[PDB]
Amino acid sequence: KFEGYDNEFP
Amino acid sequence: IHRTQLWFHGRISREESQRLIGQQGLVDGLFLVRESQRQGFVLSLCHLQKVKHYLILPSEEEGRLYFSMDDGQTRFTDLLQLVEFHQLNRGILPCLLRHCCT
Amino acid sequence: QLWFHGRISREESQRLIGQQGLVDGLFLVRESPQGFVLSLCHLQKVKHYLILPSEEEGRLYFSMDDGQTRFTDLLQLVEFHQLNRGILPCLLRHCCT
Repeated sequence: KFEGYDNEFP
Repeated sequence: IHRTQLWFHGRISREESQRLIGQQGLVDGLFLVRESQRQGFVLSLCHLQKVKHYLILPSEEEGRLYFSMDDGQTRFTDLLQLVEFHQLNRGILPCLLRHCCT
Repeated sequence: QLWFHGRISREESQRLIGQQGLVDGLFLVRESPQGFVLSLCHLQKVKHYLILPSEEEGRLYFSMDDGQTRFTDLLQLVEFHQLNRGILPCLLRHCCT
């Protein structure tokens, strides 16, 4: 995750 | 490069991006790209009447610079390639980019 | 597009890629009736990947994995696979003209 963003990847 | 595309909005805040998407009707797939305020970019996308934000960061591999939303696992030479790829392929997104927020 | 070779057979492509030295990453694109073939050299061996068109929700696309990864045209497929391996054993590094 990128904290504060919605990115969701391994 | 990306400054010639109407979906690019430059240095606008997060709250401004949600207001713009609200202005255009909160349709699923409505999206825009904006510059980070603190060389990164943020893709703002509407899905199920909610506005999510996806960080885009640059890196360089042996002289060539690329952009990625998953820390290098999926790479793009520029933002246009990132955008059109995600009009056909979901990738890490919950929906396709279907409508431009001008 | 200099990487595209039109109606060239499977054997002719290997001779051309061979003539240019079997370099790692050397590739070309050729027609297979509505399909295309990406010919790519890796470890001095030439592999061939079928590219097929499909149509969903009105839009036509190309794919090498039956819909898992889609492209509007062959140029987009080529540019994507110059930075991401995908199903390929190496990146597209050098064009066969």
